Amino acid sequence: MLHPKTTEIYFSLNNGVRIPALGLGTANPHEKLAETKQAVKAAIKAGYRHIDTAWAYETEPFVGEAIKELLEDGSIKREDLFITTKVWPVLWDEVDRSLNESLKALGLEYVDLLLQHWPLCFEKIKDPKGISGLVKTPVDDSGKTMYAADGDYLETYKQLEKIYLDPNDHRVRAIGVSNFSIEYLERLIKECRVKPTVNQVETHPHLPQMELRKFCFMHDILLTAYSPLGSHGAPNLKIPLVKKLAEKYNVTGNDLLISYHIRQGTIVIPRSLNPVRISSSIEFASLTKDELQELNDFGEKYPVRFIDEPFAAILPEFTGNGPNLDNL
Amino acid sequence: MLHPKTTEIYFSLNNGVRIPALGLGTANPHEKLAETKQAVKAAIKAGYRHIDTAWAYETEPFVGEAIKELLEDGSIKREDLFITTKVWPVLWDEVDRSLNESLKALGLEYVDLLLQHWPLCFEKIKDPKGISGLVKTPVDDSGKTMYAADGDYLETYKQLEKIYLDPNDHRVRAIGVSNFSIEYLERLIKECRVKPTVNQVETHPHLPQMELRKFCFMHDILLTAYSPLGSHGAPNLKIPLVKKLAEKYNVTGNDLLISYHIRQGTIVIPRSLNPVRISSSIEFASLTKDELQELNDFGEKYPVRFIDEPFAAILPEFTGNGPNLDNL
Ligand SMILES: NC(=O)C1=CN([C@@H]2O[C@H](COP(=O)(O)OP(=O)(O)OC[C@H]3O[C@@H](n4cnc5c(N)ncnc54)[C@H](OP(=O)(O)O)[C@@H]3O)[C@@H](O)[C@H]2O)C=CC1
Ligand SMILES: NC(=O)C1=CN([C@@H]2O[C@H](COP(=O)(O)OP(=O)(O)OC[C@H]3O[C@@H](n4cnc5c(N)ncnc54)[C@H](OP(=O)(O)O)[C@@H]3O)[C@@H](O)[C@H]2O)C=CC1
Repeated sequence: MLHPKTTEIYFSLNNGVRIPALGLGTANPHEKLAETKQAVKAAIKAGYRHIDTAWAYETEPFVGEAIKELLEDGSIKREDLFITTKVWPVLWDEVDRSLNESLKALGLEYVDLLLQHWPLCFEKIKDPKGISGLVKTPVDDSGKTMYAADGDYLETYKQLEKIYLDPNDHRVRAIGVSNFSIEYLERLIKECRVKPTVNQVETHPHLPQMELRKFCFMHDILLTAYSPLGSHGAPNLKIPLVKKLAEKYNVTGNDLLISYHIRQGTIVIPRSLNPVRISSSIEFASLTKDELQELNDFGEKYPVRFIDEPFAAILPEFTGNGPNLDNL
Repeated sequence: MLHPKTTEIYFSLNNGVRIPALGLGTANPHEKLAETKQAVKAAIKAGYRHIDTAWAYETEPFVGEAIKELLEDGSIKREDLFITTKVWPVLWDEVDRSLNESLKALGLEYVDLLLQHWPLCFEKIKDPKGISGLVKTPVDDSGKTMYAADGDYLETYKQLEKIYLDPNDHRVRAIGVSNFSIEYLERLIKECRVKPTVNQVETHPHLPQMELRKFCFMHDILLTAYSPLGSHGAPNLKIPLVKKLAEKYNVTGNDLLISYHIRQGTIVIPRSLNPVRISSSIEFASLTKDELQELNDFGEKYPVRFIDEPFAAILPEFTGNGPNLDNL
């Protein structure tokens, strides 16, 4: 049939390393953490060569088990895959520890990309039933987030740079950030040495993020789009214009919402636990400038930020109140 | 601006190795062999990751020198590149020798793809001014091509398999063929062991080669399209519908004649010595099923086979009479 599939497209990071434009997202519900394994296996067999995970997801062990099985049966080699993981704000000042923990969970010797997950620092609160004996997102009795006082979010990135630049340390192939604003990127660029290869952020037709895209392009940073379907229940499939363009280019809604990013040179990581959904939705709809313009217009007009949890409220672009339901 | 660029697309061979869909062709005029070096350097800086060459082109040393310079100044690593070369019919029964000669000329330890250039065997005629002391295409006093009588073209492919399957031999990563008909591929599949990863053939809107495409797809072989612009003088840019579709998708004629193949899952290797032409023509026109249909209609209606030299005449698909000028 017709090519490229979205599994066949590769963008270049600013250190010359290639990344598959399309990745599998694995921030799956706590109730279904084990189902990640089959989703990853299904993704790779359908041609995905990029898996996105994180220390905070609790899915690393299941991504690792899927990879181990495909390695062992000869379906894939390690060098064929691109694995991304992230350092959570609770370990903002212990990056070495986070990476080693992620490596142990994944059953891997290296990751391709290591991200600072948030420009945030959390206090370390003990919980034996938490991740690595720690509360994920600590709050006090009032219900507000416990940030590390005198914690600098840029300390995380500095620790990333050290590991990335150590010539006898082979644990990462690239570093980056997630949920950084233009202002935070500017501070990083001023104060740090290594240009982040990616800034991973929420974006899609309901949040086109034009300014950030422009900025990152100007400064040699690729966007990775998270929650491209709008997270729980994939509300972005129910946008009329999406349904319309999907129809024209003979693709599924998932395909179109994937292609919206890849067309603009944005890496994209839709999440699914559904093997047949993962497998089918690998078609490319090569949107016109004008069609992109329409899609972007829509998001300007009806902005919805689905990922805006309370812990993020202290950051300029975030409210902590979650999505504006009215714009749906 | 818009993605993918044709430099960003990768297809998968039947042994799991990825190949960039777009390659630089290097069958340059004997008068301009040296200019290949700058063309390869320009291709790679523009993002090409695939170079196509051959023992018979006399351009291997210049491809090698280009690569060596980009390796030395740190613009590329060897593992980033895909290099194809071929065994010419004069060495049909000396593949080890041809490979080693190619490796020496290229200044390389391995190639990614090694192809049988033609389903043909030539007599070895000495000429000190020829390639490796031999006449490239021997013709007798009557002007007839000197084929090795009692030479079986499939001996060449058998010698390819031996090297490809030797586990202590790392000189190749894939083997294939070029200029094979369906009948020849069928005989190969019946009598051999390794399925060719590619069959490299002339194809483009003036020679759609629908039947071969269908066959290779059914049998797990990718097509690589050679002479996609119609060879000397790039006559294929002058086709009206090609000029029309280029206009619509806002790309150049080269882009469109490139996109024609990539869209159908065909690897393509346009040749140029022009640095600005190579650099600009990396856009993708994602042709509709219908537009493909139109282009294919045109070639079925107006077949022109531009590569059809006398030596090829004994092969049932070829005439030896060169292109039918009438169909232009
Ligand atoms: N850097 C960061 O701070 C963040 C990063 N991310 C990353 O990005 C990834 C993607 O984002 P995510 O937040 O998961 O949300 P997505 O936009 O990818 O949406 C995922 C949901 O859509 C559903 N869905 C998919 N296809 C369909 C369909 N055809 N019909 C109906 N429902 C469908 C899926 O359910 P189903 O399984 O049944 O198909 C899934 O629950 C994450 O997994 C994570 O890796 C996410 C959030 C924050
Ligand atoms: N397997 C086999 O038996 C064969 C394989 N091949 C392979 O395929 C490659 C490509 O095929 P090839 O035969 O070279 O022919 P092509 O179809 O690629 O055409 C090449 C010619 O087109 C010209 N050209 C490119 N762009 C333009 C333009 N915009 N305007 C005008 N002219 C243009 C080039 O000149 P310029 O440099 O000035 O731009 C060049 O002379 C070969 O180099 C070789 O690697 C080729 C023949 C046989």
